[PDB]
Amino acid sequence: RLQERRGSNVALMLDC
Amino acid sequence: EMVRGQVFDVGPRYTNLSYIGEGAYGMVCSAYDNLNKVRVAIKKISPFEHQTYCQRTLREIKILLRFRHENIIGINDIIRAPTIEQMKDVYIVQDLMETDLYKLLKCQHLSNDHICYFLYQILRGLKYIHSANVLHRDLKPSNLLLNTTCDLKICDFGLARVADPDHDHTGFLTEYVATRWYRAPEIMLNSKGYTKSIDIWSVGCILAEMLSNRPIFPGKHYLDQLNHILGILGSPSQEDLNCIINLKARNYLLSLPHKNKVPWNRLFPNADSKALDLLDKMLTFNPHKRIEVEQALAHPYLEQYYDPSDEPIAEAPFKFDMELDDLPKEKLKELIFEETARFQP
Repeated sequence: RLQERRGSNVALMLDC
Repeated sequence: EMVRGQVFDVGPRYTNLSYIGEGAYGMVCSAYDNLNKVRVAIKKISPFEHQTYCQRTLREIKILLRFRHENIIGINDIIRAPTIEQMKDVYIVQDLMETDLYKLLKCQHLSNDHICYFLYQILRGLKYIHSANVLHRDLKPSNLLLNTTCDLKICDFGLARVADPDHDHTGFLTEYVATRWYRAPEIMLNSKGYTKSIDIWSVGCILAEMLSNRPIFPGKHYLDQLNHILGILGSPSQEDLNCIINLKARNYLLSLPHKNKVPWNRLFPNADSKALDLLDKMLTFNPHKRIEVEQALAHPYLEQYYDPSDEPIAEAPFKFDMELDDLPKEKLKELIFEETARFQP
């Protein structure tokens, strides 16, 4: 995931 | 092979046909790719009787086939009949995406972390599009597809044009679009001569919308649209009026009542200050002062994601746009036949 790659750990979730 | 109404014969390779949410080209279904063994998205097209449906179908295909980027939807396959004569429909197969920013903005309050990461991906993809010398021209929430892990992809290049100096026609405003809420002010003021900056304006509108879950400039027509814009930005300065070359448009602006700028922090009191500073640079009335995609990515608001060592650009920029207006549909159906050839046995 591009996000992991950037070192971001924040679990970004979607509700819909 | 059974979606509300007609033949959705995506052959033997694709089965388990479910019905999905509308795009712009027609009926869209989800399906199982018995070859790659994964669920995909499939769009049925039938534009051969209409010059403009053909133009858009050809543009979308010529461009998407030549783009390859993590934040840009790709074309996995194209299903069409054996001979130019039997070809009436066209099925475009792409990666299945869970939802889009339009749906998400209707149901979820986006944390600043979500906003930051969505905006970064939109710009990373845009950087590639613009590096190819292409203008998307119709960025909006429904054109921003997302998976369950927040990976974002820009789609629908039917209205995109190569920024070809040697030619650019009038009539873009008159095109049918589902919404004009994301169109830059120059599109309503000058008849052409639009630059890459119209895409940065659209992104600014999308960022604003992520900050409050409401469109920032929801006009009910061109005149109303410009009024919403001027109601927040304020009347253009004499300096800004210089970017409007059209006589009637310039006279129209000088006939409008003076309006003060509404501070961004008044419209968005709970937003991150850096996001607002960036929003301000993207929603700049004068196209030439508007921030560029590369400067946008370098903005402090996106510091945790900026990484020019991992932000691909097109190796080869398109230098010429295609004469598709002076071309009868028969020659378009034709070209569409050639471009989809690479997927036939």
